[PDB]
Amino acid sequence: EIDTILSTLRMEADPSLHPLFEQFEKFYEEKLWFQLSESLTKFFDDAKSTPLRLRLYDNFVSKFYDKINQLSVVKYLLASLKDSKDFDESLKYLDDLKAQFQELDSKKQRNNGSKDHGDGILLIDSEIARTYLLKNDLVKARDLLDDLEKTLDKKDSIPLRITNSFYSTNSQYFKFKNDFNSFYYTSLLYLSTLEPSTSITLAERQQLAYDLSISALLGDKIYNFGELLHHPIMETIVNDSNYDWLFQLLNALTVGDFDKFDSLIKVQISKIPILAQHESFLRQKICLMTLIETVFVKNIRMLSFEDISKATHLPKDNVEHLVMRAISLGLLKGSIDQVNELVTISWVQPRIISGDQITKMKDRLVEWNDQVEKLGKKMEARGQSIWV
Amino acid sequence: MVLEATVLVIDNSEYSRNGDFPRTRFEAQIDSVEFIFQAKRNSNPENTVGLISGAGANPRVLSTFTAEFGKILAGLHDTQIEGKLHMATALQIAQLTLKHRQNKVQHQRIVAFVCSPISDSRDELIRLAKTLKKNNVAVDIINFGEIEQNTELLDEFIAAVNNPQEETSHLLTVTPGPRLLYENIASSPIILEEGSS
Repeated sequence: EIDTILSTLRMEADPSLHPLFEQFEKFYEEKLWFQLSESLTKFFDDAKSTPLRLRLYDNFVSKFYDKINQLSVVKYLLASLKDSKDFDESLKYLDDLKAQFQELDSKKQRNNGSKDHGDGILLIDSEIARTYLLKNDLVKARDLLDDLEKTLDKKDSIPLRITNSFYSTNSQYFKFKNDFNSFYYTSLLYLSTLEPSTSITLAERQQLAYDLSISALLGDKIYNFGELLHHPIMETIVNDSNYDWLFQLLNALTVGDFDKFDSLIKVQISKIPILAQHESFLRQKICLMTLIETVFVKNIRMLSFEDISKATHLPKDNVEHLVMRAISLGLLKGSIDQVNELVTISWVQPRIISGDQITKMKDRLVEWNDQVEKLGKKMEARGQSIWV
Repeated sequence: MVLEATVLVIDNSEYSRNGDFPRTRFEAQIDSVEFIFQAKRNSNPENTVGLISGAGANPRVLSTFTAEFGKILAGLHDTQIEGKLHMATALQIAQLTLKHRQNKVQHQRIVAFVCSPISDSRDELIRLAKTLKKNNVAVDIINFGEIEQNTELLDEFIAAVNNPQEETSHLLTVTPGPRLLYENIASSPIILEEGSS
C-alpha cells in the first residue's frame, strides 16, 4: 500500500537520501515507531528544500496522528512551508490540516486519555499568521497575532516550541514596517528559548545576526551591544568579510573611539544602503553612547560643556544640541545650565554590567562601608549607659 | 502470593506509542494494572495496590496504597506520556510508599513494566538492588523494552535481590509480536508464584 509509494520516491531520490529512506520501511513494519521519529528528523535535515520531502510527509500525515508524537508531526510541516515558495500552496495546506486536528481531538483525547492534541492547534496557527506575512497581508496577520498571544498567556506552562513559533511570526512583522528597536527586543526573546534541535540552519542564524546588528547601530537606545558579543550569534559569526567591520563597529561604540567607527563606516556605507538612509542617526549614535557613559564612570553626576566638547569632537553649540536630543530620547534626565555651563544629570538609565563596571561600583562601596562602621563607633561611645 | 502490598510502576515514555503491542504500549499497560489488582484481591481481601509513574523528569507518587481500583485509574488519566522512566529514582519512590501500609504484616513488592531501554547505569542499580532485600522488597522486572535491542542489565538486578526470602524476584520477557501485553502478564505467575527460602 504505502510500501509501494515509499519505494517509488526512493527511486526518484538522490543516492544521498537513499540510506535514510530505507529506515522508514523497516520501522513501519516492525512497528517501532519511536525509531521512526528519529529517522524522520535525520532525513529532513539535509533534504529540507528537496521536493521529495513534502510528498513523503503527505503519506505519513494521513496514516498517523496519534501513533507518533503531536509535537513531532506538526513541526515538520512548519519547516516545509517556509521553504515552499508558493505561498498559496501554504495557506490552503494549513487550513485543511488544522480542521482535521480539531475534529480528531473530540474522540482521540479521551480514548488515549493521556495525550492532548490541542497543543497541535497553536503550532499550526502560528504558521497561518506567517503565511499572510509572505503574501504581504499585514492586516490579516495582526489579527491572528493578538489571538496567539492571549492563548500563550492562558496556559500556566508553555513548551519551548510554541513560544518559538510565536516569536517567529512577530519578527517577520516588525521588520516589514522597518522598525528597528521593536525588532531587536523580540529577537532576544526568540534566541534564548530556542530548541537545541537543528531545524534552524546556519543561514538563518547568520541572517538574524546581520539584522540584529543593523538594528543596534541604527537604533537609538540599544546599549545591550555587549550582549551580542557575549551571546553566540554575533561572537561566532565574525569570519566572513561582512562580519569583521560590522563586529568592530559594535566594539568601537563601547570604548567610544570616534575615529575608528567613522573610518570604517565611510567605506561600507556605499555598499549597503540600509545604513545609508539612516546616516544622521548612525553618526549621532556613537556620540549618544559616549555622553551617557562619561556620567556613569564618574562618581559625581555633572559635566562641563568643555569636557563634552573634547570627548565627542563637537563645538560648544553642538554640545548643547546633543544633550537636548539625548534627554528627548530619554537616555538622561536632569537640568541644563548654559549660564554655568554644566549639565547636572539626576538619573542615568540602567544598562548591562560587565567585569570592568563590576569593580568600579565595588570600589565605591568600600568607602561607604567604612563610613557606616566609624559613624557607628561614635554612637556606641555616647549613651553607652542608655541603651535600655 | 497472599498478604502482599505491591507498588506497580507503570513506565511512561516516548517509546509507549509503539505498535509493537496494540493499539499502543501505554494503553495495553492500562489493562494490565486492572488484572493484577483483582488477582491479589480474590486470593485474599487485605491486599492493597499503589500506583506510581515515570512521567516527569523525576517519577511521582499519584496514589498511595488503597483497596479501590478506581482511585488508581484517575491517576493514569492524570498522568502524561512525555517523561522517561528512570528505574533508580522509581525504586526509591516505591520503597517510601511501602513504609505506609494498611497493615504492616503485609510483604513488600515492586512490579515494574519496562518500555524504555535503561539509560541508567548498571552500577547505580546494583547498589539499589542490595538496598531492597534488607527490607524484604523483591522486584519483578516485566521486560518488553530491551526487546528493541539492548543488553540485559536486568540479569544482574534480579540476581542481586534473589536470596532466602519468600518474596521472590522474577524476570519475564514478553513476546515481541502482537499478542496483547496484559494477557501474557496475566497468564504468567503473579499468584502462582512461590517462595524461595
